[PDB]
Amino acid sequence: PVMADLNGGLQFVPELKEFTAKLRKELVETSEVRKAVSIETALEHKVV
Amino acid sequence: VVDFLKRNGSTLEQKVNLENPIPIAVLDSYTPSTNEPYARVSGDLNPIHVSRHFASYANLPGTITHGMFSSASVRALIEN
Repeated sequence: PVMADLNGGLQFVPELKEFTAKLRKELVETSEVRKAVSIETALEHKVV
Repeated sequence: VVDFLKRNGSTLEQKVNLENPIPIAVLDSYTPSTNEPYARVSGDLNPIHVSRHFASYANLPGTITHGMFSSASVRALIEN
């Protein structure tokens, strides 16, 4: 019987769980803050 | 700077309404005979309340009282 590790090396990056859970927790921040800052400046531009 | 405080934040309103209004009194006062006694005290010699050749000049009902007298009387109507 053979095993065939077609894994890119993801057994080496250590503590991948939150290493993963951080990469996306940042992609929602950088996404949502540029959702909120963008709409209010566009809203700022509507009161001046 | 208020808009961004309107929808983002609240209004720290120091005025807090009571649950149910409670009436204190319903009273009556009397506008003076003439506006001369008040006009001499307040230093307000405004000829709209004493003279008649002026209230009629300003299309007014007549030699009206002083509004400030009306305020002070109602305030006195309250302190008691």
